[PDB]
Amino acid sequence: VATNQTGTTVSDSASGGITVFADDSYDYPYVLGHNQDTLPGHLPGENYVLPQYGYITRGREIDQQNSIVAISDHKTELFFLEHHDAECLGTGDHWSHHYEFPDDLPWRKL
Amino acid sequence: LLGGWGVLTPPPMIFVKLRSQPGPPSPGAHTVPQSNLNQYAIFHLHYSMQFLVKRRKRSRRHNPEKPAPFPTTDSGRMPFTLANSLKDPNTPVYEVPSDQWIARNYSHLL
Repeated sequence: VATNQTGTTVSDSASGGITVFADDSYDYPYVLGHNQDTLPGHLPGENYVLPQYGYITRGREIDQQNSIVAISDHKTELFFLEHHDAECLGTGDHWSHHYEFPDDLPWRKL
Repeated sequence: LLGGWGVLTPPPMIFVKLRSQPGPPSPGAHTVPQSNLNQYAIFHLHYSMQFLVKRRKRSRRHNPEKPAPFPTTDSGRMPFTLANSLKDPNTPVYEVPSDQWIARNYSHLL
């Protein structure tokens, strides 16, 4: 996206890339499955803009006054996903991740 | 609720007793058995226990993680050590922490 006084002109970047990886080790806060609205729209043709990733962490939570604040002198975690093995992708690259649920799952009656 | 591991078949209770040595037998005269010879046994008790353990898989995080608090003694001296004198010269006072040491040391994502 090149912003100009002329206007915004989008143009392919042959040099761009994306960096994708999956947690098979569950080593980052697992944010899926809390029913937060990030999903593909029901309509194909409704573009799906991927949700940003964030995670809650707790400190020491003290009641100082009517308002409670977390001073964060403990139990505060900082996850740089930058530091982890990921796969640089670019125009013309295919990345797929296959996954299989446990066999132990119960049959949910319909 | 109160402790480590409930077990169906626990470590057997190991029952020990002095082999009783009775006193001189009376010629069926006063019909009161002499008390057993007073005696006591002293012995080494070897007790070894093996624990299965797993090395910690550290949460992959960028923060140094504050360790579990090191024990504190009411006395202020180092815990689990022999202190020379507490208002005596006679015997050293072994010092245990003010509060129970808890085996919980480092966070892990739940």
